[PDB]
Amino acid sequence: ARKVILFIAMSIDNYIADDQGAVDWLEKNVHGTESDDSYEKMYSKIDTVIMGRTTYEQVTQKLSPEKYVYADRQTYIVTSHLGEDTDKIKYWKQSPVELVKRIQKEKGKDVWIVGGAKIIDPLVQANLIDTYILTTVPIFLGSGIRLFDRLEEQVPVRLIDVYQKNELVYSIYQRG
Amino acid sequence: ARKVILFIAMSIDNYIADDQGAVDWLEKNVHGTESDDSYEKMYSKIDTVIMGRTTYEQVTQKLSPEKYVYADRQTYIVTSHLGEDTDKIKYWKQSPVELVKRIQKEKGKDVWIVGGAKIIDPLVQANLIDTYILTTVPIFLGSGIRLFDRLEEQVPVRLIDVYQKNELVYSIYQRG
Repeated sequence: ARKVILFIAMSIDNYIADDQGAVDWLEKNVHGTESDDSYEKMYSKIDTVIMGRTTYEQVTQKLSPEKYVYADRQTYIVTSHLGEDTDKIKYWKQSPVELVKRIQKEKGKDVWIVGGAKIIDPLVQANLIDTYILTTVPIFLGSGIRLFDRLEEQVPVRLIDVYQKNELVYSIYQRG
Repeated sequence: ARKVILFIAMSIDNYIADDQGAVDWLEKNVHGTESDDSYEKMYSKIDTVIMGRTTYEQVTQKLSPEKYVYADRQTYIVTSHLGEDTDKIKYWKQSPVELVKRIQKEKGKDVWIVGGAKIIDPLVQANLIDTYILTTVPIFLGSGIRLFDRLEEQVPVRLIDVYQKNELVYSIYQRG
């Protein structure tokens, strides 16, 4: 099966960025220099990334230093904006839930839901995430963009594992 | 020094109770029967509990089956209600921050901040919590009473430890 994965960092108070969409205060609050392999491990298992228009713009600008960081995967951009599709990038004007259900009926590997909250929240509400890798950073941010603001459904999950690297808590949950 | 401790359970989405103030869906989502000693350990170190009027009423009714569960400690009830003080219970009409600063200048042991969010949030904003024992339950609640809703200050903390019992994540942070 094509597993749907959420791998994201957030503050103790469940903010993923500040007011501006900046992540620098989350990055500032890592304590230590030890390696973690969650990202490389997850990334090796996916063939597809799904994200909204703002996250796409942020990643292409701020994260990609020499070319688009996820050029080596299939990208869906879930947006009402009418962009130009390519062999590697597809603009999706329907709901994220409809995208994920269609993908799951297709041949392939795993799928990473990158962000933002408008993409992620409906997929959790729909119980369509298979694996949650949630990284808590040792900071109360006090304001900003909150993830899981108000899902309006109970979604029970199961704890697979938990550990700490550089004072970050890595919590790994699975769909019940 | 008199350390100020927060020991509370919440969902992945940072809810501490439902809409009604009920905690039964958090309790329902524990998976396993192994013992944990965090509560007894913390409780042994305190001489004082501080809580708001609703939490006091809930604990005296729902948690105390044969007499007030925290009768063996000094209780502060932070409320504008004019209750009747006793040798073991004191009604505090000023801010929770003023209470904690005064207590800290006095002789004694540690202090537990029980709840609710109106008591806890200002104390975190003020950086007055020394130890955080935060227990995440494997559930998105989707609505209810949220803790750390909007502290409006950055509060960096340090991860002391993290572990799992019965699929609950116990994260222990210390004041920076």
